[PDB]
Amino acid sequence: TDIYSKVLVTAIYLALFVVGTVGNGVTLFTLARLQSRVDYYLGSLALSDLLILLFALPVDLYNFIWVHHPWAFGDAGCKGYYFLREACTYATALNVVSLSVELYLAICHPFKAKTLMSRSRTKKFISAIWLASALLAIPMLFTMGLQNLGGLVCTPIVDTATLRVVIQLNTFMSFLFPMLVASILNTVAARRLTVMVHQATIEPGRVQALRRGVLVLRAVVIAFVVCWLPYHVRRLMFVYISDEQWTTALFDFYHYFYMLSNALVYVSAAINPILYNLAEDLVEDWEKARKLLEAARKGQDDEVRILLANGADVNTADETGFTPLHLAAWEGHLGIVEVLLKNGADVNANDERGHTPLHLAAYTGHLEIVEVLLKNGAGVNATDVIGTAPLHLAAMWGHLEIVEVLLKNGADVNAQDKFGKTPFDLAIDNGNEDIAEVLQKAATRELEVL
Ligand SMILES: COc1cccc(OC)c1-c1cc(C(=O)N[C@@H](CC(C)C)C(=O)O)nn1-c1ccnc2cc(Cl)ccc12
Repeated sequence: TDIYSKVLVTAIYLALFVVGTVGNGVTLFTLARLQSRVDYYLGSLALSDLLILLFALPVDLYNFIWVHHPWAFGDAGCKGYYFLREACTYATALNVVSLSVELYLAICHPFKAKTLMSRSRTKKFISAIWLASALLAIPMLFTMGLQNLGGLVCTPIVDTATLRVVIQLNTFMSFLFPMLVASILNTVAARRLTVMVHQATIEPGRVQALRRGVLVLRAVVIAFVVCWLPYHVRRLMFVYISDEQWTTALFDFYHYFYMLSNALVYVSAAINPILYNLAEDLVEDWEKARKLLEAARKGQDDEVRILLANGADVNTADETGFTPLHLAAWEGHLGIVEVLLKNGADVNANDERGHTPLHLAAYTGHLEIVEVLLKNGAGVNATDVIGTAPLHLAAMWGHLEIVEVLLKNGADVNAQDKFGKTPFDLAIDNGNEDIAEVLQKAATRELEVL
C-alpha cells in the first residue's frame, strides 16, 4: 500500500542490477582472456554474484515487491528461483572463506604456500565448492513450491518444523560458520603479519603485498557480514513468524525489512567488482616490483624505464632487503642506477647486512656509479653490521681511484671495524701498498691540524 517504498526500491534494484550485471559480466569477460589462482576465485565470485542480479533480482522485484497475488514463473520458476538463490549464497560465502584461507596460508605458512598452492589444485577445489553449493541447494526444490490462497504464490510446501531446520542449517552452513572461520583466520593472519613487519633496515615487497591483502580481506568480511546478516536474520524470523499472528504492525515492519535486507544482498553483488579492482591493483603492484628487481639485476635498461613510468615502487626490496638500486650497482648497470636515482631511489637504503648501494659499488669497483651515488647524497661514512665502511672495501679489493674519490667526498680514513682494522690496515693486510701510501698521508694531514 506504500507505493513510494516500492518505487524507491525499484530505482535502487535497477541501479544495482544494470551496473552490477555489467560490472560482473565485464569481470568474467576480462578474466576469460603463478597467482592466476586469485583470478579463479574472483571469477567464481563474479559468476555467483552475476547470477543473483540476473535471475534472483528481477523475479524478486516483480513477484515479491510489486505483484504479490499471481506468481508469473510457474512451479518450475518458483522452485528454480529458491534453488539458484541458495546455490549462489553458498558459492559466494564459501568463495569468500576460501579467499581468507588462501591469504592465511600465504601469511602463516610461507613454506606450505610454495608447495601446496597450485593452479590445478585451485580449479578442482572451486569445482567442489560450486558442487557442494548445488547439492546443499537441492532441498529448496522440495521445501518451496506453488500454492493457491489468481492466488498462486511461491510459498513453503513442507511443515514449519522441516522448514525451520533446512533454513537454520543453511544459515549456519552458508553464513555463520563461513564468517566465523573467515573472521578468525583474518585476525590470526593480522596478528602473524605484524610479527614479520617487526623484523624491519629491510622493507620487503612480499610483506607489503600481504599487508594490503589483510586490509582488502578485512573489508570483504565486514562488507559481507553487514550485507548478509539482515537477510539471514529475516529468513530465520520468517520461519518462526509462520503462525497466523501477522498484525498490521508486523506486516509494515517485514514489508520494509524484506526490501532493505534483499537490497543489501544485491549491494553485496554490485560491490563484488570493486574487490576485483582492489585485488588486480594489489597483484599488479606486486608484479611490477618483482619485474623491477629482475630487470635491475638482469640489466634490462629499457624495461626499468617502462616499469617506473607505469608506477612500479622504486624503493622495493627482496626477502634479504636488497632494493633495485642495490642490485643495479652490484651488477654494475650505471645507466639503470642513474634512472632509479632520477625517479627517487633511496641512496642511503640498507639490506639485512647493513650494506648501502655504495658498499656494493666499492666491493665490485665500478668508479662511475660511486661518483653518481655520492652526487645524489650517499653516506660516505656508512658502516655495516661488521663495521665495514665503503673505504674499507675499496682499499681491501684495491680500487685506488675509488679510495681517492671517497676521501675527496669526506671519507674518514681513521674509521675501524669489529676487528679494529682501518682501511689503511686492510690495505697492508690485503697487500695494496700503493693505496696504503695515499691513506698514510691522509691521516698525517689530520694530525697537523691538531
Ligand atoms: C510476495 O510474498 C508473499 C506472498 C504471499 C505470502 C507470503 O508469505 C507466506 C509471501 C512472503 C514470503 C516471504 C519471504 O520472505 N520468503 C522467504 C522464504 C525463505 C524463508 C525460504 C524468502 O524469499 O527469503 N515474505 N513474504 C511477504 C509477506 C508479506 N509481506 C511481504 C512484503 C514484501 Cl515487500 C515482501 C515479501 C512479503
